[PDB]
Amino acid sequence: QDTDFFSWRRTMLLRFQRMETAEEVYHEIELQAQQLEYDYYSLCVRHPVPFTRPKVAFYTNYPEAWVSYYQAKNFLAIDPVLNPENFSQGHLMWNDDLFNEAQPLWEAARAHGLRRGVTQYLMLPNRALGFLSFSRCSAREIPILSDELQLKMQLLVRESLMALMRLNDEIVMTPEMNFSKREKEILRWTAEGKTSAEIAMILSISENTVNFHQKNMQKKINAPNKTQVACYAAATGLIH
Amino acid sequence: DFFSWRRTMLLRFQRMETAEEVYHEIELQAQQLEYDYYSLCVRHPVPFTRPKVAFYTNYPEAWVSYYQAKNFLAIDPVLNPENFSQGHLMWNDDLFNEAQPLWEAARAHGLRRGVTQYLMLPNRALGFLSFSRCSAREIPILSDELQLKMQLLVRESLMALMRLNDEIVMTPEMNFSKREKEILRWTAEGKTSAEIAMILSISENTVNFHQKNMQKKINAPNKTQVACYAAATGLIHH
Ligand SMILES: CCCC(=O)CC(=O)N[C@H]1CCOC1=O
Ligand SMILES: CCCC(=O)CC(=O)N[C@H]1CCOC1=O
Repeated sequence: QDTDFFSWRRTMLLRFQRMETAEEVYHEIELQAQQLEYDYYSLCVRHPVPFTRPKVAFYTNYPEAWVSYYQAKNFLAIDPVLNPENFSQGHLMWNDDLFNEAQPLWEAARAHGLRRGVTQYLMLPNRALGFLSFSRCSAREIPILSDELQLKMQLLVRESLMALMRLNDEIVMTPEMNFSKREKEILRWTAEGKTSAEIAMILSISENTVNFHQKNMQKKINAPNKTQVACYAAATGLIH
Repeated sequence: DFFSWRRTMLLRFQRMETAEEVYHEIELQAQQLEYDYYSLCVRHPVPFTRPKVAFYTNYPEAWVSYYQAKNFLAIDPVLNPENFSQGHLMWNDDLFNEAQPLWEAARAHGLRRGVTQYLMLPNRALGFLSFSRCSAREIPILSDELQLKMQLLVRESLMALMRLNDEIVMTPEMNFSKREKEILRWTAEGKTSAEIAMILSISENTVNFHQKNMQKKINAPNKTQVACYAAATGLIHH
């Protein structure tokens, strides 16, 4: 069983690498969640921007009654399952003590039929945090162990979100920034604190064009000034 | 039986209290895998034009000195994520086609075979673990188990080094107050000092004092560099 995991990995990588539809990824998440005796799955992504109220997108086969309930009560703001501080090796076991500061969410979950669950998370190249949760409606498997699950989940989180990025799904995709290589170079220098006057000296071009590219750079994102553009670029790693 | 290796390593690294213990454990694990030398390198996300790079290795002092003198960090393919797949890289001749001088100097100093694993850290820093041997003896391992074994080693060692605030992995220190970071978040949204003053209901003078004080402890020209560095390291959305 040490070997059939390694091959499982290789099929999985190949499956996910060559998937051409978003609905195929979620399909595979669902297939695997079932093979592992979980009824419900949930794939959640926290974006790095906007800095003040960053967007959160999700996809789940949860009972819609609970989804509607979950949103209505604003449970996202207090769900420990979406807090990386609570994880270990990117893994998290649901238990009663975990919901010590969010009692309303936990019993409400019990009431809707979510008794046991597990969550895996990782960070993506666009700096967005992705969270995959599994849940079942039978009391079971409290002490998991279960190292193969963690590893199975480790992979299922990564490649699905990796597949979804290749497919430009907005659940995972950050704001589009197709900049000329020259335009991006000026940004690296803007983030270093250089004035258009100062940037002009080093790159040997007119200050008229520096100011021109900046506004053109701001066009394709529609930001007020050079500061927001640099920060969005830096927050996503486009500039490094 | 591997899962037991996984679990022991996790226990080891979680209970480490010292940096030399992290580097010692790396040294052992590299040697159990029939590798002589290890090298742990970290490229920080900032500054944007000349990003900071620190490393720690048990390479021969002679080779390390030569490597630095010829400025090989600037052209090392082993430190270029584009050459990786699933975060893994086996060293081969074609890899150094655009850095033959490095490869030739490396062979001359006794580095015959090697392999590298990398990941991104929570501060967006890129960590690189390399193993290398002077033997080949071209060797026997299921590459899949190696990749997985190395994946754990890169991760847990650097996370351990972060708990210990080791200088190799800790970014330039930026201890900002919760108030200071609120102002940064708003600066990053493109807000002027006046608008931040209204939103937080404090004087533009205190906005500016906080603004100048953050620039003091970072040695920054203006508020733009401070905001971008903060965004680039995740100080704002940790
Ligand atoms: C839309 C669901 C939000 C999540 O993706 C996180 C999650 O699944 N949390 C669990 C915890 C208990 O109830 C949940 O929904
Ligand atoms: C300590 C030297 C810089 C590195 O950490 C990267 C590295 O391991 N480079 C290998 C590859 C060939 O030359 C080396 O020493």
